Amino acid sequence: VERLYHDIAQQAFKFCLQYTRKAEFRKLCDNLRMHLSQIQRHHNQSTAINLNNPESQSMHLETRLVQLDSAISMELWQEAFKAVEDIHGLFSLSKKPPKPQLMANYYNKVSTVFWKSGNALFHASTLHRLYHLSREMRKNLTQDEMQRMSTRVLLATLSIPITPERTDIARLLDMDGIIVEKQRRLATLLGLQAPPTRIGLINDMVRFNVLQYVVPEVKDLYNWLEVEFNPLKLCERVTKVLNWVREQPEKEPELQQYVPQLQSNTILRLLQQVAQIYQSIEFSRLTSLVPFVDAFQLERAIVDAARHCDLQVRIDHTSRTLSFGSDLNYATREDAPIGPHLQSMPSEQIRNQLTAMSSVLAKALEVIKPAHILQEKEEQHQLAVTAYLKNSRKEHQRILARRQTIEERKERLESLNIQREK
Amino acid sequence: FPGGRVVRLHPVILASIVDSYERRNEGAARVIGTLLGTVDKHSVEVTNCFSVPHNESEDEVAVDMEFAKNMYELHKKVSPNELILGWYATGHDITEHSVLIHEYYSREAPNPIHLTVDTSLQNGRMSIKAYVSTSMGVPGRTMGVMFTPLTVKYAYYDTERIGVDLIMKTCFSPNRVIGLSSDLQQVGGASARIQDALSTVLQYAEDVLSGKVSADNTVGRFLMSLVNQVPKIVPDDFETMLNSNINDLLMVTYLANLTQSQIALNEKLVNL
Amino acid sequence: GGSGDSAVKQVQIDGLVVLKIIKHYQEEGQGTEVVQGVLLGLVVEDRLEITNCFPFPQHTEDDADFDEVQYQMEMMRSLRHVNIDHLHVGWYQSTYYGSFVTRALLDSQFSYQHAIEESVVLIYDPIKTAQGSLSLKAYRLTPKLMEVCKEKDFSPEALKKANITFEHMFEEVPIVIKNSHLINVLMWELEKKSAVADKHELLSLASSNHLGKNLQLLMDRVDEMSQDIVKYNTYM
Amino acid sequence: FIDISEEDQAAELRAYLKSKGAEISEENSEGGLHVDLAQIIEACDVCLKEDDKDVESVMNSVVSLLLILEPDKQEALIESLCEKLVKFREGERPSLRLQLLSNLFHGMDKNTPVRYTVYCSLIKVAASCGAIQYIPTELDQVRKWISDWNLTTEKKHTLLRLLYEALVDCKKSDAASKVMVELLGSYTEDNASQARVDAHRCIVRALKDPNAFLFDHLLTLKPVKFLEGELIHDLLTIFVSAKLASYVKFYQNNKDFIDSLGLLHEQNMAKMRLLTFMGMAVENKEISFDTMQQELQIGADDVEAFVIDAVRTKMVYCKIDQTQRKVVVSHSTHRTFGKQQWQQLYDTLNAWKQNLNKVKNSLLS
Repeated sequence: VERLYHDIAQQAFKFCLQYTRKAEFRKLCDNLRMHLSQIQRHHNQSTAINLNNPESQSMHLETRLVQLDSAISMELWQEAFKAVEDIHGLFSLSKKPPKPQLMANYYNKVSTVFWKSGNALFHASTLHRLYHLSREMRKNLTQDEMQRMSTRVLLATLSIPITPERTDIARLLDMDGIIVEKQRRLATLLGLQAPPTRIGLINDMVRFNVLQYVVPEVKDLYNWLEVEFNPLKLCERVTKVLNWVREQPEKEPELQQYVPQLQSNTILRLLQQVAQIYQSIEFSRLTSLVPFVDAFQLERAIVDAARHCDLQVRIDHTSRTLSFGSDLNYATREDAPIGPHLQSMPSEQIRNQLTAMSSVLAKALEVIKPAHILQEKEEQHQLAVTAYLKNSRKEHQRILARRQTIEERKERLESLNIQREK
Repeated sequence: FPGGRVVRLHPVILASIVDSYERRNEGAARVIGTLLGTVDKHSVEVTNCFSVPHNESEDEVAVDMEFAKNMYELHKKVSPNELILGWYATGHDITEHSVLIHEYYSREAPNPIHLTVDTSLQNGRMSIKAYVSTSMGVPGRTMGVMFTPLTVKYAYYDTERIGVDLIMKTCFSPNRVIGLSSDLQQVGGASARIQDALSTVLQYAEDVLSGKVSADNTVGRFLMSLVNQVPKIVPDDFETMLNSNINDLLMVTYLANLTQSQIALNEKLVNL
Repeated sequence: GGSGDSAVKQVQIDGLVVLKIIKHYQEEGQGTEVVQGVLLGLVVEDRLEITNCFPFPQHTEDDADFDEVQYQMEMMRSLRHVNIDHLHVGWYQSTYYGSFVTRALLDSQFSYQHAIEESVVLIYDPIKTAQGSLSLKAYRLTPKLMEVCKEKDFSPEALKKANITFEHMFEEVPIVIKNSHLINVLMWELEKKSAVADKHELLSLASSNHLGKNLQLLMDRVDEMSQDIVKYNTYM
Repeated sequence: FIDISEEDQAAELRAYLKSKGAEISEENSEGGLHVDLAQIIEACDVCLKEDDKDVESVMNSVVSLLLILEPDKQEALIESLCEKLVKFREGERPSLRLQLLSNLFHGMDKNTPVRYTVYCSLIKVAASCGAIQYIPTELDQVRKWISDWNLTTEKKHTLLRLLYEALVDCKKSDAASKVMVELLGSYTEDNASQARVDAHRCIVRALKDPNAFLFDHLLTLKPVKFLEGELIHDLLTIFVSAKLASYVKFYQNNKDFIDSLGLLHEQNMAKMRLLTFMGMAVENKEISFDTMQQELQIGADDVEAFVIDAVRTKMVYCKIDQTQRKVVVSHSTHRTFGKQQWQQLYDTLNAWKQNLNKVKNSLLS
């Protein structure tokens, strides 16, 4: 027994924070080694582990808070990773108990500390996880506060709308990871088994009563982004709920750093659509369609998206005019190659086996749905189908004798054959 | 509204029912099994099934539910989706044995899903007649049998009903696996030919006396849509782009034979 | 006599088998090759007839790990009790990337074929190969290698069994051309589910339309083949 | 309650459950049975005596649902018990009493006494919930057999009228109405006068909803060709304004009725979808920047936004070149004989696409 250990750890952490930081590596290492000796030691009149969550939970939370802040303080990161790994290991070897408090605490803390480093994707996922935890803790914690729910929904949204695609340059270069199973591991950590998804995520955590509690600063901002049409009004429409949320201090400043990327993500959504709405557009018209800070900025962010093959545009061009093009050369460069971020409205394009399999089935349907020639033929096909069951029931009565004699003997004979094989 | 109202089987279910009937399981006229799958609150998703050693004798029924534990344990590892749902059997409709295989299934104790697969020749006999008891109050005798109207469908997966369509047109006549795409090609223009038959009849309706309401703005709207799909709109820029796409596709299909040739040549010098 | 070499006939894979294959279609083993079941059949006229399969699952979390054979033993008794017997005359891995007979699949086959010489090894290839040709690839192992049995070691019996020069472009049997005689019931369903309940027929048939139009099918084939084949070429 | 598999004695088994019900039901159980093992007497009892005020007597109702039909009249006794369901006005458990005996099971259908009764019930008894489920199988069974008895099609018209009134969803009401109006002029209530009154309400729905676009659906099949427009219905007064391209037409043609309610906003919406179409599709694909703008008599970037409205209608739909090809294919608005002649073209057009190309395809493979 004898805690004091917690106090010692706290002191060490404080020292590391203040004075040299290298000490963290040493201290952390020692701690891990000690935890391994016991967890994988068990051989002495030491602590009789079993159902003593007191000391357990204690040390746990302790190291946690210490590790978390520690790393997210001196700009450390590997230390934080080690801490998380250790906590996961503890949960694995400490999953015999239901679950006490602190859980929610740690969850929220981690999600927060994450936010930036990793994409707001996994971060938003952890945020939704903490939100779900607030539900259980609520039924058990009981928190009578609307503001809380509002903040929660806000954090959720942001962490969600932020990035619609990742730029895998390193991968596109080398082949190739050695960089995916690690993501799977991160997912596991967060509690997930696979990789989160997108505003998909939002559908997810809004199957709940989420269209409601949501505070209506913002209620009628996604009623543009996800719900409302219409490319040539969208950047206009969203300007006001933008100006609303971008006042930061009572709405969690957490949110309003997630907002500029999510603004660009809404632009990115708009930019993908208009390749199907238009076949060309003058750049001077194109400027007026889109309320934004500057054209000189935005064109480069379109040419960026275009260069990263999310759309095909001839935005750079002598006249300074843009051509989306009907097909030209049809490729998935236009389409965004492995994931939309917007409502399905593709125009018609011609790809291999389009006109083939269209002419097979699109003409077939016309002869199926109206027809005075089909149903008679099929009613006589019906009659040839009746005839075959009629022939069948006679054969079935013989197969009732014959295949009975096959079945029973096939258990003996074919076994006796594979007996002689072995 | 109350619960179950329809069932959605799959042709794997009827495969597993026609399996155990024809293998034999002493299936003179009756074979029973326990159906597996899941439900969504007014619909049933029956997704695969497998029989239990049954013996429906005229006043004695044998449901060894212990085997449907084993098979359920096994089939749980097979795919996690499945749940012990009820029982399936072959024809004929409601008997005293409905009352008995009720009781054996009431030891599992959710609501039952009684499937009866009548195997009679006639087209006036439905293939499989889904049932579920109402009243079903049960503190009475064994179990009241007054079954609710349910009807059946297919639905679990696409490529497995592409798999059933592959067996449908093998039932028609094989339809072996070599010429699939070419069979989809030569029934392609056949659709356009039987279309040429029907569009004649729809034109000819007006030609004789009067008619063609039938294609005034019904098929007239179908066909405008059809020509807005296949082919596309008609400049000649289209035709050259279409040609340039074939010249690319052909150059790629060519390069696939160039690679077959060099798959050969390196394989050959090593063998020398 | 189309019958195979020296212990076996051809194969016939009854439709109710292939229904049960496309139930564990291409998941539970997508990016990992998982043996998705054993082919249980019987010797019929000029062929085997695989009349039933039962699937073999494994610990498929994202890697495959072999499990207790408590599954297979209990499930092959489960077949035996209502139906025939344990009559495993082959197996099917669908599984991963249009039909390919890996060195591991040749080795697992070699253990299987030498043990029971009434065998084929199926490779059930659905829409993944762009469907496409040879959806059911059968292939049994040369009885020459079952006579110069184990093992092809790096220097001795690599050279010596290369000099014997047993086949490696070896023949693959046809699988269907005939009435299986369990056409019967599924024939009766065709008239029902065409015309007056052609929902699920037309649903399956109009799958074709979207096999053409959208994202990069032949493109992705030729892409994966740009990588798969250049890997193998460089290696040799 | 006790199970149905308890011995029958159909009267006495169904009446032993009355003894578990009300005391009024019990003295007419004893009195019902001791007089005779009895028909109408015993059979009307649960159906008219209180099922008190709580409807867990669905169980004994179910026992009544199969045992009244066959020992006596089905057609009269099915209509009994159904008064009760609409009286209490708790509908979910009465929906089980309708579900168990829906049709095609437990005796005979009878060809629409039961299909009238049990569907007349489930519109009123349940909300929209139960009412939805019967509409496919009903309209299927209407096609499998239409009532040669006139009055029962007037009843199935009444049930479609209850359907479109119990619906407060406009497009399902339009659907249920223009199925009822479809079956109206086809057969039964034609019988001119009965349909003439309905014709007014059709002109309300077709005008009020501009997604029943103008007159396109009415040109497709029968309704205009029976229900007169050059009568004081004024149905063809739509077909007037539908091609003639202005707010001026409707407003000068007024029923001061429909002008008020009404049609006011949709007069300009008419002008839009007709001039966009009859612009596009009779060019017959490509009109210019300024042509559309001076057709519609409005701005430039407004016609950009109206091209999106036409793309959300899917009257026009492709990639749109900016200063020419404002609107292109995906046709949906009437062009009556232009569509017919193009159909008349199509078999000759198709004749090569079906022979000539297949003579290369099937030859090649």
